[PDB]
Amino acid sequence: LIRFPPISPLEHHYLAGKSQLTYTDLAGDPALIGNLPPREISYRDLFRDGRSGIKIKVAESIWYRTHPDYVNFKYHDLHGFPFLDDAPGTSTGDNLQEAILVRHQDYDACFQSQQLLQWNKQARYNVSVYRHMPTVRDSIMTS
Amino acid sequence: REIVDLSHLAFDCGMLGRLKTVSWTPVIAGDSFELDAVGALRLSPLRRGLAIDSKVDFFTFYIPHRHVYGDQWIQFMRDGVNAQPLPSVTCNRYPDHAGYVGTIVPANNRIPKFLHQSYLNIYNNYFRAPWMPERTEANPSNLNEDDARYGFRCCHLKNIWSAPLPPETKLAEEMGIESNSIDIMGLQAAYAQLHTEQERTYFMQRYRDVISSFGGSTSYDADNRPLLVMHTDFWASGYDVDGTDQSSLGQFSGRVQQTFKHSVPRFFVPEHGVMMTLALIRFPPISPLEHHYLAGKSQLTYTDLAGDPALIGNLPPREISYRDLFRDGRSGIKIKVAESIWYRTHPDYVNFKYHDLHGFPFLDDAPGTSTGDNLQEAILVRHQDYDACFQSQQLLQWNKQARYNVSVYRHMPTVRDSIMTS
Amino acid sequence: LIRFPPISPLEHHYLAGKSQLTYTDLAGDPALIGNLPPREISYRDLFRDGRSGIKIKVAESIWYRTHPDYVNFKYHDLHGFPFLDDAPGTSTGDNLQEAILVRHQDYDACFQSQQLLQWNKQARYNVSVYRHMPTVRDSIMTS
Amino acid sequence: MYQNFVTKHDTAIQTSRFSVTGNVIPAAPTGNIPVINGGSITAERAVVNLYANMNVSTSSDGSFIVAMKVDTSPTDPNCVISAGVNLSFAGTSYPIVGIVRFESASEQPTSIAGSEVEHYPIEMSVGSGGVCSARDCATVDIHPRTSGNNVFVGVICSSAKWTSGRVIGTIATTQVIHEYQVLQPLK
Amino acid sequence: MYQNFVTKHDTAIQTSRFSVTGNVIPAAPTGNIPVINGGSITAERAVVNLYANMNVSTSSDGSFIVAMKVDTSPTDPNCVISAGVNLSFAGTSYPIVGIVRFESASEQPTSIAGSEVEHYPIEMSVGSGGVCSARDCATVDIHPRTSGNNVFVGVICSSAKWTSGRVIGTIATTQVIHEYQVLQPLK
Amino acid sequence: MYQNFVTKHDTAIQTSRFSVTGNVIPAAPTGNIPVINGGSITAERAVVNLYANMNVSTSSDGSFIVAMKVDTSPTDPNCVISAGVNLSFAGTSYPIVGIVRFESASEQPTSIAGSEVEHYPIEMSVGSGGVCSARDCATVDIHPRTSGNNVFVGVICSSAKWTSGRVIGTIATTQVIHEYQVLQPLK
Amino acid sequence: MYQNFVTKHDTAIQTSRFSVTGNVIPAAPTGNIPVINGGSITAERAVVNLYANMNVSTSSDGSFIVAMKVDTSPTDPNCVISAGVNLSFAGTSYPIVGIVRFESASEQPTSIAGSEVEHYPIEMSVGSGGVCSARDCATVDIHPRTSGNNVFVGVICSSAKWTSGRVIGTIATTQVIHEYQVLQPLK
Amino acid sequence: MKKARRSPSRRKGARLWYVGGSQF
Amino acid sequence: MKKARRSPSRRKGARLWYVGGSQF
Amino acid sequence: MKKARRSPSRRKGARLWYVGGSQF
Amino acid sequence: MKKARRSPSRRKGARLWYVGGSQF
Repeated sequence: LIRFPPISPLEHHYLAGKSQLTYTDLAGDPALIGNLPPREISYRDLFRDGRSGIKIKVAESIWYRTHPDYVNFKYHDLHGFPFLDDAPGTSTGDNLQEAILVRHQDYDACFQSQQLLQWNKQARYNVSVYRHMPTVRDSIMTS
Repeated sequence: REIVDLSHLAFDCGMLGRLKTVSWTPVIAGDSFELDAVGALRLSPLRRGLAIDSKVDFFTFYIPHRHVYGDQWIQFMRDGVNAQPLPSVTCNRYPDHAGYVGTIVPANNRIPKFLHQSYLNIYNNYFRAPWMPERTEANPSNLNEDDARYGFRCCHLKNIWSAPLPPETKLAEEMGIESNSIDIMGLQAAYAQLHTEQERTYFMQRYRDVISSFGGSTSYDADNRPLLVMHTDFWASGYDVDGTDQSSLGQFSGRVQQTFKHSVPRFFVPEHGVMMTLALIRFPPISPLEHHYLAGKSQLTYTDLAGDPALIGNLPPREISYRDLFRDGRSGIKIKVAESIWYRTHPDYVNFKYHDLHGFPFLDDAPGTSTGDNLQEAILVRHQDYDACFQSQQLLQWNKQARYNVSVYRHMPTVRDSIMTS
Repeated sequence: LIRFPPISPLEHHYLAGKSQLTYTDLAGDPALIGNLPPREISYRDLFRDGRSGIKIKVAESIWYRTHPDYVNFKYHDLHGFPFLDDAPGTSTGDNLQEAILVRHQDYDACFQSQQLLQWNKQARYNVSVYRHMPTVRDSIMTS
Repeated sequence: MYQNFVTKHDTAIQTSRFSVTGNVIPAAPTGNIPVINGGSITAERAVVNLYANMNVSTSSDGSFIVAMKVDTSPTDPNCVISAGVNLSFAGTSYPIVGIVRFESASEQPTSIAGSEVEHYPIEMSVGSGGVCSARDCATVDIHPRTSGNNVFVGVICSSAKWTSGRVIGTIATTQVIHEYQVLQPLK
Repeated sequence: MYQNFVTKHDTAIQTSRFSVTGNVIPAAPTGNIPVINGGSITAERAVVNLYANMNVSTSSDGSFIVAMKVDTSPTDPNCVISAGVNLSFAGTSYPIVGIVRFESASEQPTSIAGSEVEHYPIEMSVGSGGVCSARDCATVDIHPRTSGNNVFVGVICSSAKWTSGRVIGTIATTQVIHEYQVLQPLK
Repeated sequence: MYQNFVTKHDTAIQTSRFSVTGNVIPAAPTGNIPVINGGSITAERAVVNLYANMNVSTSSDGSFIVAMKVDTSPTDPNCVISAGVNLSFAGTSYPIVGIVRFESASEQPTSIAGSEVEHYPIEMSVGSGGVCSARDCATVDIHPRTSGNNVFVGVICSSAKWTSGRVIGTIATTQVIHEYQVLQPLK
Repeated sequence: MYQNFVTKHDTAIQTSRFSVTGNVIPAAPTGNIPVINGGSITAERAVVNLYANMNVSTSSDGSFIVAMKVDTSPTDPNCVISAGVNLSFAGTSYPIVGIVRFESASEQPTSIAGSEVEHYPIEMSVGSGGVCSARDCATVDIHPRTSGNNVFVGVICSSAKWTSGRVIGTIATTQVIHEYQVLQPLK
Repeated sequence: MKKARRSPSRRKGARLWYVGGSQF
Repeated sequence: MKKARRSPSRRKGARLWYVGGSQF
Repeated sequence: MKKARRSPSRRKGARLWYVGGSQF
Repeated sequence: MKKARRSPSRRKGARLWYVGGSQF
């Protein structure tokens, strides 16, 4: 299974996207972070061209537990970079599962030519197996 | 007081003279923030082979949200869960127009004030000439195309023509005198007073520096200056690629590719805020048009040549113009330099021949040649001055990619604790 | 000052050019070599297309004190070699000084293109000079 | 043999198309050249299909233009602009083509004064009395020279002596800021 | 001298051939263009031989098409499509050619509405009144745009004013998904 | 400037020449095309000089062939075959050319049934009413498809409507299995 | 496909333009060829626009020149000079073009004796009776051969038999001492 | 420029992703 | 040819540039 | 990537191919 | 092939060139 970390010139920090920054968002007050319910937000809240129909339930102040990769919007349209140049799920409709599952076409853009699909490999598989197996001589010989 | 892993990658790019944010991280009061960044920096393809290396600077500042939101922040934190939400600032309706603060313009076309204001504060407190107008745009949307996308412009590396004494430097101090006599005691005071004025103009224009003058000190909260946590600098070198076909045989293309580390030692975050890290790529201003000051003087005088100490220490500054330094120098740009300074430093030299060969990052036109008789505009790096030497800015003039390993100790209930009710 | 040793497919050993080889030329008899006067000869006596109008006064049996470089006449017209493909002074007239002084055009032939003239260089000049020089602070400060 | 994957002009794919019909009144450079477009495409990817009638109401000699708007996003000073034309004229007039550049504050210029048009000559494949064909490109500065205008580029078709009649063909043109990826069997 | 092994179009070898005879009734784009094929080859290797009579029963101006079906196996978005034509017409009509793309649920389209045809202009070698020649290619997306159709590609031949008469030549065309190996004396 | 040492066709040197005179009776593909050679050279190096009279006794439209035998020694499946033609016709007929392949158990074929000829279109430099010129090549399988035949290749010249008259020029053609060494001043 | 970024001639950008109108009296080489320029540009970047009347007052056969002054700064012995022309003539005269070099102590030569003109033939794209097109270049020594003169270069247009009438097109020409930088999407 | 090509692991710290069970 | 690409630092000696304060 | 180019030997184990005698 | 590119020095032996004085 070959995959590319989903970097995207369209994703931004959750907090950069919030319109009304509240104490609960910024403060990072523990008392709150441990007793609030999950938060429903949409891809629109994470990518500029994010689909608002894709809703996700994240854990409070999770944006304070991890930072996202960054790609200057300039690479956004240069063919040849394996970045997601379009918010995930942009062409699958308001459907979460379809956004989460990797859409291989999302990468067609950056390859000179898939004469051998997108990836390919060759290897030697050395397998040794002990087992009860009469010799070929025994099989072909009757008596 | 457990670990939060904020490591991450960053692919970026920008224009030469402009200061761009490459990664920012929001922090909380009580946090212990450590950052070790490592990556490589490159420049778009050069027309010819390598000539000179660019100098790269990386900075990392810490800015208390209080510095941005003011009293409004204090209330916020005070009122706690009852606080009126902090306001957002506006950007122009374009994806890239938030680039200076290292982020794509979000769906709603507005970004948190702390990003914008910090960038400003950083610029105004360390990057612009102290005498230049304080940068005061209110919203990212008040910024112009270039600025908003690539960052503000900074000063060229310091040299005789880009580090003149502040334009308003006194060239003479008058002292009134009764019709027939002069108060020698007053004259004495007059000088003293002048001295305070000069010291100020020359190097104490910022409050903090005046207080340092007295042998005192000031917290960074005193004048609301962003705190510089780490400053790195390095040269960007690379290699040449040899042309090998019938016509390209014997040709070369410079590919600059430099690896670099930028590491911030464990830092204690006293209050909520942002840790911004920015970069700045510049080329020393070499020019086939600049000549030694003395080569340009028409009437060489004892005061110019002799280098007589007695004179050099007691004369007033000298007003000269770019015309006196570059052949096509603009005579309308006046600068005030220190006497016999041309005897304290030598300038780089480029045979006039390179003057029109595309592919060299030299200033093939006297600085300020296309900005008019305006000093500030000449001092600030004009990135277009370099468009000439790049095969194609598909990724602007420079660009880089690096891994930012960030580890932050902080009070943070586990995700399990957040999602679990009981 | 950059120069190329004056190699030429047209120059030949002095003795190869003499028509009437005399004892004084060949023998290398010391008694003679130390008491004869200088010898006047012309470029014609050294290069096939040598200019006969350029006369030079050399020291007797000097050709026996040094050997000249050799280039097969074939390179004579291949562009790209910094050899003097024409006897020195061939295009300056019967004038010695003009032949002796290096004529840079003689090399134009072997360069793909003088976008940066014929040679070029770049270097760092580290100069340190001790001297009586009031600090800039002292200059700009009045009192 | 080996397939040649490089070309002087790459016609847009599935997009930026428009069909022009009716009359086309060529004009002299002293006047206002006809920009036979109101539905002027602009990914500077344009394919205009011609099936009109070349009509000589105004001048007997002159020219008309097929234009497309330039994308001014690129920080690069100037980029290449290719065009590919194939026109068969019913009436012998010996067409002639070339790339042009002109600015206008308007989004959909219906015509442009000849004095405001800049020319860029191109390798013209054929120039018989009845058909002109060409597939070439030229270098053009892409940024608006006069603050506030839009930059247009396109091919112009002229004649020393036109002849009323039907004209049919395709005028394709594109500003290169993308090279269409293509299957190369050996990679 | 050194032999040039790269070409813009490589004609199929020993396969995909068909001869077209009889009449050929060109049509205007407003109608349905004639696809003079029922035995439409498709390794997108096609060589059609012409020895027919250009007949102007319908319109006096118009065009006809020689098509071949595209192999849609490749995962590559789009590949190159080259054509090589040589046509001599008895009656001066100033032919004109180009590559085209059109879809159809049918396996052997006998004609295609002009509105459903997409154009791709090409370097036309010659365009005299009586003969048109060209050997070039263009980039074309090869996957069916409308789920369930077959993708066809081919060259179209048009004219501003046709002239009843005999026509003779060869219309070869191929989608590059293989470069024919060839003896290169120095390897 | 730098000299271009690569070419699409290299004419044989000092060998394989023959002059064709007299009449040349072109024929339709439905019949037997004239192979105006009995002294058919074959290092697949051939230079045929024309100074004959194009005579329309049989059909008014048709074609004739200039052929040369292929060397089948090479183990390579197929190699390149280039041709270079220059023909001026007295009577406007709009010639047209191309490479062809056909087999025959005979060593010196005087004619070949049109149905037995395989076509390979080529970039035709010029195709005026009176002169056709071309210098190009094509890929062709060189081994005999039917055990026991000889493989011939050559250029064919056709016309939609010939015109009795004199014809003059040169039909050169070669199978590349050797690239003529040449003086390159910089090596 | 991949975009072809190399060209035989690159037309100047936004500069060195001039429009020529009125009459143009071609002349025989035995006399003084007309240099239809007084506003002779010279970054050896020149774009001359033609919209004049070809008038046969003097000779019925002859030629005229469009010139531009050469920059003699370069220490290089000689550099390349490219031209790009597109001319449609109302009266069939079969134009013909080429690059020329001539010196003159004058800054703005109005004419030049034919005996003082040096010729450099170029690949002529088209040469129909009514239109000549070409885009090519040639190598020319750029330094003044006679101490004290200015060196001019340009394209000359000749004809075996001119025909009074309107002429329209563009005569672009440049001395290569700079290659215009261009956006290449993959760098 | 080894790490710079590969997006970090975020292996330090506690568990962040609860998605119902094991997901590769 | 390492130093030759980078313009010297002029770090030796005293201070030359007074411009009002700190300027990067 | 040394072994990966060459198909294994299957030398381990007993004899598999009886073909009448020795065959190279 | 180091020396082969540079014409020898002829430094061995006595003085050969008298030209009136020092000439570089």
